[PDB]
Amino acid sequence: APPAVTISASYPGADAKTVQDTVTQVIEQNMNGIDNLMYMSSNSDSTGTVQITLTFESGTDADIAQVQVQNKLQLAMPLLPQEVQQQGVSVEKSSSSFLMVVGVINTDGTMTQEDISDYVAANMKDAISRTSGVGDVQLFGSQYAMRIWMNPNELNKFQLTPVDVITAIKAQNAQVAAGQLGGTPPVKGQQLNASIIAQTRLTSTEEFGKILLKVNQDGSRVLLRDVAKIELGGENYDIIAEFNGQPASGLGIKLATGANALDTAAAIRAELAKMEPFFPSGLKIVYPYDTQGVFMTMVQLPAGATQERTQKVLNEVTHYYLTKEKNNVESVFAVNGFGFAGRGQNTGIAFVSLKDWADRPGEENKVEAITMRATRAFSQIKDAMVFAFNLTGFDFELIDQAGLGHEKLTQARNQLLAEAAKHPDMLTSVRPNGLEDTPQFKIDIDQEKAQALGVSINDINTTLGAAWGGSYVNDFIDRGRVKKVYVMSEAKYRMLPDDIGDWYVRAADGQMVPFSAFSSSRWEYGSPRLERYNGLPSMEILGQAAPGKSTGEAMELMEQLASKLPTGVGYDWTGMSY
Amino acid sequence: APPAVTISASYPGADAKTVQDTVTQVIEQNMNGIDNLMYMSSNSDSTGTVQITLTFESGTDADIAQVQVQNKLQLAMPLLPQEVQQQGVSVEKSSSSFLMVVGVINTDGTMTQEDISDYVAANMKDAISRTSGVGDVQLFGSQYAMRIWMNPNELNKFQLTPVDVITAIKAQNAQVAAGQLGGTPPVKGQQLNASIIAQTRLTSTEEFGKILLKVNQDGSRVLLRDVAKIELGGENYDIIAEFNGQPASGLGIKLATGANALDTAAAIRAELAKMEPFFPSGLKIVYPYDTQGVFMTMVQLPAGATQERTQKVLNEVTHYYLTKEKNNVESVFAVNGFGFAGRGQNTGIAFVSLKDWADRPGEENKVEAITMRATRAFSQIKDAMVFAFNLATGFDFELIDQAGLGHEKLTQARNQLLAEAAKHPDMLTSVRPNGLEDTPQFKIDIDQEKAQALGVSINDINTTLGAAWGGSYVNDFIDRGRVKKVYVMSEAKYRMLPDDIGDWYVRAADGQMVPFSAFSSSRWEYGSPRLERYNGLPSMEILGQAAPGKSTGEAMELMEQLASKLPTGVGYDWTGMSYQ
Amino acid sequence: HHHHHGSDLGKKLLEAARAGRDDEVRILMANGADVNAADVVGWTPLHLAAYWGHLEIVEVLLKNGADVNAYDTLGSTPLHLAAHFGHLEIVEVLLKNGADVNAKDDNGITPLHLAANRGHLEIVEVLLKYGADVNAQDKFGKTAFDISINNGNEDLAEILQ
Repeated sequence: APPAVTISASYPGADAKTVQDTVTQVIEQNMNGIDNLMYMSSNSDSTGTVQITLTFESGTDADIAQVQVQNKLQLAMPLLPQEVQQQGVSVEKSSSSFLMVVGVINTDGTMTQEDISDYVAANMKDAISRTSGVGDVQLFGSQYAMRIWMNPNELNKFQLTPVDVITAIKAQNAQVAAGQLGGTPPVKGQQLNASIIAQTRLTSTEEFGKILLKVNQDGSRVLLRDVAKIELGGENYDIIAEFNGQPASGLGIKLATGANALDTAAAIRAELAKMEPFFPSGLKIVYPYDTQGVFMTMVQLPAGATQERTQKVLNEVTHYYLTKEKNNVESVFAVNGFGFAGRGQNTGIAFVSLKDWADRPGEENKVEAITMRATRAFSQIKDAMVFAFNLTGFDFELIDQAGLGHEKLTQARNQLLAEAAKHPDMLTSVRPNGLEDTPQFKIDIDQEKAQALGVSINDINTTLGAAWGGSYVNDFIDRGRVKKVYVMSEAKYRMLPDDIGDWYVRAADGQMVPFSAFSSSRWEYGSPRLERYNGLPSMEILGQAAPGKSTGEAMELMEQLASKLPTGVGYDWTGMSY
Repeated sequence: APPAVTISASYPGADAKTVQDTVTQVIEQNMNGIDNLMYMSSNSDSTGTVQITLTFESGTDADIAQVQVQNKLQLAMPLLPQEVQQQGVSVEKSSSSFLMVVGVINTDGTMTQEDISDYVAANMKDAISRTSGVGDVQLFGSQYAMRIWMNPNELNKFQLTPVDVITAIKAQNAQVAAGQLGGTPPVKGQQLNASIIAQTRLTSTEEFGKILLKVNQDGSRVLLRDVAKIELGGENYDIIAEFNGQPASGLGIKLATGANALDTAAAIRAELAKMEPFFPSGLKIVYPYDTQGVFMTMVQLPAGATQERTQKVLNEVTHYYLTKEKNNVESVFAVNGFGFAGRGQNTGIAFVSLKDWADRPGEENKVEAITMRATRAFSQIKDAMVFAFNLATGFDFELIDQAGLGHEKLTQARNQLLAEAAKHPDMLTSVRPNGLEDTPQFKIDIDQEKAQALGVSINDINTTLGAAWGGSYVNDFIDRGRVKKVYVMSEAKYRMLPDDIGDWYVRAADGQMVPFSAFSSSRWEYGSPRLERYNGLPSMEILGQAAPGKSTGEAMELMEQLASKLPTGVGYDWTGMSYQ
Repeated sequence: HHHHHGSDLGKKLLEAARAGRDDEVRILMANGADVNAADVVGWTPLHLAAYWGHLEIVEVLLKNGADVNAYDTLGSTPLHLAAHFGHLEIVEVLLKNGADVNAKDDNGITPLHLAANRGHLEIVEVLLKYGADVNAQDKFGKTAFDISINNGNEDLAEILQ
């Protein structure tokens, strides 16, 4: 297979364009001078995530490819936003499919899904990630951070903002290098040498809750807990898993390019065996997907679908396997928020493990027939693509060659898809691989009104972003382990458009100014996932030859339709069609 | 030749010494514990550029060499100025000479040189630079940036400075992560989920123009277009090219160490064939130098020479090939501002392409006789080294400051050696420095005591000076879908003469506008526009040849004798062709 | 004018109007689809057609009783969208069918403000032709003329006088 190296980065609270124009384009522009690169593709998403895939000529040494990529990325790192740099950028040389899933459940229902995920993140994932052959490890859930859930009513009552909160956290959750008594070079006759210990990271919600934000003129104290709820909770809330319908987390493990499948899996089990004796009570490992006695089901809903609606679809999938197929299926491990493609609120995946072969006699109880029957049962689910598969027609990129921009490229894409649909004798299921534009809330900050009021634009933008998007402030120590601190609005003050107006910013003169005084807003459409191909804006189109036609005939026709598109729109073949 | 890794960096508005002392030295101090390294050299230039070259033993694996240099570089990266890190430090493993040049012209005359260079940078370069076997790609021109050309009279009129301009650009040309309505974790039952879109990068001169710098007490607005001209314009203006005397840009392409020339050249042409159908009208590729049928002409004037003077010499060169040699010469692609030396305002190069073998019968019309005749015709051009050659028993000598003597003493020692070597025509021909002479520089002293008494901050002084007279990369914007840079700088006419210094005002803490003349003094002095280092010490490279039928070994033996009489603390070494 | 959100033919109509599927719009209307079904942001099929430039769908919807002055959840109308996005023919059809030329959204912004800001001069002329209040002020006190000065659009300033 051509080896591929993946760069991943994140920007908390960023929309797709923001990610693309501050991160993705910057990396791409700097991926020069790397040997044997066949092509590069990227997605920039409204989850705040970018993935850049660099695919190398067959025969390329994946180690050299990875090192060359990492080194260019290193020279580009100072060009990226500080918020992106501080999340950690990763570079992996991995297969894109899973080798295995390590599930973790709590048999005594002592621990919620969130607890279990933190336990895995904080106690298991690093040692697995260091096991030789392990290319990529996905946590099905999130590590805890310290979560400061801000209340805008209480902030405004005390004439405070998220900026004051972030400032206080950085000042009061600090790890200070303070020197030594009797330090070198010392005076003659010194008797005592001892470290000076000053501020140290906080370790608990109790300690965060008593951060001192201010002292009122009257002498009363405003503590962080007087304007926020303080709790441990995920760095993010996007991925939730279940094992046979019960709360779970786990690790999805991808094989390092060129490593040995069987050796790596055994190294993994051996590492798990070291951890088990120290689990808290109730906690237990399950094995829901070991790579013909397994398969996957993909769930892909339209952009716009929420966590609740993806979950309803996954509940249908899971139910089918635990009822209609309960004689063949041993388990289902289902993940809401991550799928084939990676991360989104509109996607899911179910890993299905079958009973022993010898106990599924009959060709109707073998994987091929089970997957076919499942796809057929799920083919009627509304506004979802749901199918079961183990783990070919064409792979086309439409390309913006002339700075046309997203809206025009979408119109060209639609023109091509309409033309393709008039040739059903030659092309079947010609479709975009990506996502459709969805409504977004465009808010305009009035620079004039802000200046007239003495309200700083940086205080406005921090207030907006930190409250509605979240902001990674600094690190703390949870039960001995370095983890993140995040500030964000408590959920109920960031749900609806009118909530924008309840957030106040402090002017230079000390007055509190509501957001409504200096902003206006409207609905518009934009992209939840912007694609690029060899550094240019792109839209991936999949399809296949119609029955009784060669792939090459299907491709020749696509090329002909492509030659009639608006000026500045090109194309290229990738993946299986390269 | 042995494999070379090159580190390049850039510091806009920096003089040679600033580059050397804040970038070059800091990097060089980490270049040890690298396997198979023979030697290291560097140039730090008053173009704000550094290039360090690390040369490895024959047979060194260039991938490993590049990795090891880079790994040492990473130690210096956080110590480098932010202005340098943000330009993108490069580490390349290329041949030092060009494989080919791709030229670009517009046959309708509907694009300027500047427009063409932007098109090439924005639509063509990156794909070529990612092509396997491409070691280094040199743009002959500059990508557009958004240029804010400030007017100091208008700034002072509104009590503003370049610091206020830069601040406002950062605030109002911004790309804001603003979260979501109804995002996770939601109130359960939430149906609405939408990204919040707040400020986004500006895309046009119109949008930059309306940046709001301040609201007067009377309610009137000062916009950025009230204090600056706003246009698209090069990141820099130092490299200008022509093709048969018409406006052009291009890419000079060097081969990655050990890559196949035929295969790489073909992959370049396949990439260019993908681009061609999307060209705007009139745009066309030409091929002015394919590596014989070609040669180059180096043009090197003395330091101090302006763009206009280098252009005159380049015109004489181009004029010669298009008139005297018109039956042999198919094309000339001339570049003002870039030469064998690298980038500089006193340097240029011409790439010449000959007509087919079969339309030049006679030994007098073959490359060697053509270059010989050209070199002869150019030999009498005054104050310029101009020669023509395609692509031996010279020597390559490094005079080294081994005792902290400093630049001025090193130059005195160099001159001493050169004078001595001149009195030996019987063994030594044409002993000369490879570098540049010192030139006048404007030394300005900021009076700290006056600055403090007036309440004018040192950072505001330094930003006003540097941004106005040097240019400052503020942040990025999006031009027709592509991330590009934004620069602030004085409009040309306010940064041309010494007296202009005093028309720039800085705002004090109490709101008073203070001219630069209140807290500064200046004088003329000399300094170097190009500081050289060899194995991490200050150096001056000296070239020459063995006299007719003397061995290079005998010539070198003489230079070693002459070198042993120089002042204490001056040493030497052999590099390049002389190293083995 | 704030139409409530939710149904199966309604949802198909919202999607068809958005994608420009003229035939399907026609079929759905004949099968009783609510012409003023709204999505979660208050957009009706007329909003969608106007935003995305689908003239014939705009005509079909109005002929079947679409609320020409439908408000989204921030007070914006189909005329706002068509004026903002440069859809001249749509602007004419809407105004011809009783669109409120001076409708203000929640920010006090009117269709003339939007057309002015994007420099869509023929739209500006048509809106003024239909009675648009040339002196209408948004929440910040700004008129179309103030917009033309801030943007430096001399042609627009000319039209406004």
